[PDB]
Amino acid sequence: PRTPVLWLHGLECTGCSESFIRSAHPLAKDVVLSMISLDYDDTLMAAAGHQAEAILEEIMTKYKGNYILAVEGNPPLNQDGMSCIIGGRPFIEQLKYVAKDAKAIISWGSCASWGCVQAAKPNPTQATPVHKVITDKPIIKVPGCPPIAEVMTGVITYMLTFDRIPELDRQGRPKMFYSQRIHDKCYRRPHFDAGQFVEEWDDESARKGFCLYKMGCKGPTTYNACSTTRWNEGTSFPIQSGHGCIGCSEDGFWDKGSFYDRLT
Amino acid sequence: AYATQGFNLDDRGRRIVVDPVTRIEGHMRCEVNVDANNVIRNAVSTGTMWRGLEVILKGRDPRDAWAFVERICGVCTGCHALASVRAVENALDIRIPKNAHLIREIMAKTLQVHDHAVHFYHLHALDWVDVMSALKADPKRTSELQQLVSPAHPLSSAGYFRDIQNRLKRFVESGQLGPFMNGYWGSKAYVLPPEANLMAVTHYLEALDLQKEWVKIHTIFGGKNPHPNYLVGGVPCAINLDGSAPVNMERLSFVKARIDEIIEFNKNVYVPDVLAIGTLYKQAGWLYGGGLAATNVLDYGEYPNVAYNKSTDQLPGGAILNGNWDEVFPVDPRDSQQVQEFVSHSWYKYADESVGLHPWDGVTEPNYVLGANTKGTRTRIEQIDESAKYSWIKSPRWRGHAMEVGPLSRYILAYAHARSGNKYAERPKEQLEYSAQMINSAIPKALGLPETQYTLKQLLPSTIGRTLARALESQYCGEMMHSDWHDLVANIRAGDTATANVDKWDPATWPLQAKGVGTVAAPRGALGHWIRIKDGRIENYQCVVPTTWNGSPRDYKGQIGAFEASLMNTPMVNPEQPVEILRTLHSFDPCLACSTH
Ligand code: SF4
Ligand code: F3S
Ligand SMILES: [Cl-]
Ligand SMILES: [Cl-]
Ligand SMILES: [Cl-]
Ligand SMILES: [Mg+2]
Repeated sequence: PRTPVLWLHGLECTGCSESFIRSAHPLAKDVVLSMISLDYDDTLMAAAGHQAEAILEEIMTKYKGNYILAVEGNPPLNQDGMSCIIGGRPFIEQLKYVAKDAKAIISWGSCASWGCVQAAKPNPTQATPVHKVITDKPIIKVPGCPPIAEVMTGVITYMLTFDRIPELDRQGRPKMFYSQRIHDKCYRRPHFDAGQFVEEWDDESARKGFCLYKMGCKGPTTYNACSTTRWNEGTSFPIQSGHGCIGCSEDGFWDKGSFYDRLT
Repeated sequence: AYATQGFNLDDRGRRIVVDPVTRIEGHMRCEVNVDANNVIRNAVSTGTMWRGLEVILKGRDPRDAWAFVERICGVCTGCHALASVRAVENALDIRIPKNAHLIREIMAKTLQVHDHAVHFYHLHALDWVDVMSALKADPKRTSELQQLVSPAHPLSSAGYFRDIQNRLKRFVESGQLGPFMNGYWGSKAYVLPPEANLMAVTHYLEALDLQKEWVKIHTIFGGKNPHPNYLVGGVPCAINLDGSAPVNMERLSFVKARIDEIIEFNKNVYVPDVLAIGTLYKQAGWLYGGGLAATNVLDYGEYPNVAYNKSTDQLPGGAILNGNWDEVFPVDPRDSQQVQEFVSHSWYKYADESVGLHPWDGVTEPNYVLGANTKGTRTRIEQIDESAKYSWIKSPRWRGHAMEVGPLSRYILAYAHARSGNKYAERPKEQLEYSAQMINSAIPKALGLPETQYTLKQLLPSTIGRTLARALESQYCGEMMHSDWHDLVANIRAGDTATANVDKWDPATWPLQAKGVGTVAAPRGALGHWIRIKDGRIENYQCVVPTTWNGSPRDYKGQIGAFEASLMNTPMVNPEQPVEILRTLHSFDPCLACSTH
């Protein structure tokens, strides 16, 4: 008996779903076929419309208090909630309905965790993170835009193995993935420590992989596994490929000034 | 009832609602009316989301814009970043160095392949493939089919197919069907034999594992996928062969290896599957879904062999009207009389809603209001009123004409260009003629079916044709970036290692007022970003996105967009099972987050 996952989509870009299917260890194929029962997910599900809607009630009844609700994106509070319409009704109604009998709630990515891009000023839809709407359930935040593939599947793997939510920090993030700042283990840290910085794109310093702090790197204030776990089966991460961290796993990163403005 | 663009709209028949439309990106509602014989006589496309990126961008730094608009969509990840840096570079008269151009082209073509292949297998295939029928397939006959469909594909043994089938069997036998739950399996709308279903489902699983490899090209040059990093003035992935740097020769060799794998996948798995499935559905007579493709198609044109020289576009663009493939009109994204967006039937407001606005003059003020003939309430819609405002998608038109955009449009345009002497369109022409011969003659002969004599003019404007064009485009993009890689390495070894032009990085060097446009042939069609800069800040930023074109609601004149036109004149086997609706809508690869932004 595989644990049912009901994966809802609010206001989002679907980058979190895309990241999830990049996982190499475990393969998303193996997650879907052998680990969970992915019973609702707009991106991949066969059923549409009325047939899709009927799945929710069926799983919620049969697996009451024993399914995981995964939320990608977030609910808008402006436009009477109808800036995100599902089945002719506000997404917020679907969210609240499915949340009520969930064993656990995963807020995938910065959208569900904090608001992400749509919640940046002036937030025309009043997009609101899941934990501000669902206030009576345990929620795990898995921030990042999107989070690393293996972080997402790593959360699922822990939850299925132990039937527990992993240990969380004060912001609700799993300590197993978000205890380190990018800057802690960044391979460019020796350059930072030696005062060796890029000043302009493609200068001699950039060609020698010098630290990107003066180009706006937010690694010193951003908690994620990018410098160690890295991206796409450890191929690279933003800093290795030459762009500073933009702080994409941190609450409100879009409104902390230009990405190219250095920390003070 | 009224007639428009040769379609006889009639809303007096039985009303059918599909909400949510699944196996798309984002949120869509579709309503249709069917006649006494279950033929669609009316179709209504409703974009059911909005976030307001255009509003959010106001007052921000143009150099940061790419990252904001990249998050319009994580499926077509990076194409908005490309449009944005191009728009800013255009506004500020920045010419990027050759390596930055080639790296962007490689990234763009990587996205094309990944997006197209994942779309076909993981979003589209279940409209053509009955997974329950695959469970009844004979592994030996499946093996034999595989060798006829694609001789070169090495994963063909009877035992391999038996193993896959057995895993699917155990999965289904558990009673936890997951993504196959409540499917439309067994519908007469499914026509493939069991062996073709098993072959396709096997490739679905193969593609799921392989797609993660292709995007490692993005990871090398852009740090991560989804959402790789871009840069105004070039690319951040500085080059050093003898150094520590983001790009050295080993990293470039890695990219080449991924490109070569891509070429094999397209040639051995993806193109042959679409040709085979296309042939079988053609044999069943399912040539519905042409919509506007039979008349009006548009693309801005893309992939110039020589940077900044549009005459060398390898997917040459323009506009075709009235199904006249002998006259391609040039399209100018700067001309205020060409690309315009109406909101007459959209949840926005203009000063004057009888006119369309060019995106440099675009306006995005939300206006969620329902017509008086709506069934239900503002927060509980039963039947949307398409006589009023019914979508978060604006209505783009070209000189007032409703156009289809996408791979199919680009392939029709390529064919037209090649007929008129354009040698840059030679490869797409070759692909199309090859495909027609395979679909009409070679595959039927191989499978013991009668041969047909469809011309490209007859075959391409259809849901099959639209699906075919996407596969062919993936193949062509893989071939092109293989050449781009060679050009990149050659340029570097010649002594040019530059990756960024920083002459105008500092806002103090900018004109105090400026405007720019960046266009991209994104996976789903014609993408444009139009920017106005004032005193170093974003004054206006307007996006017109491919699904905005295709999924648009009706304009001031009541003309229908590509989605609505494509559903017209289509029989449904069972009006309560949206199999045909999904099959045709999915052939456009709808991205609703893109459409609305
Ligand atoms: S590149 Fe960024 S994370 Fe790495 S050492 Fe420099 S400031 Fe720290
Ligand atoms: S931008 Fe995001 S992906 Fe990692 S390196 Fe910074 S947290
Ligand atoms: Cl955020
Ligand atoms: Cl760099
Ligand atoms: Cl470019
Ligand atoms: Mg727009």
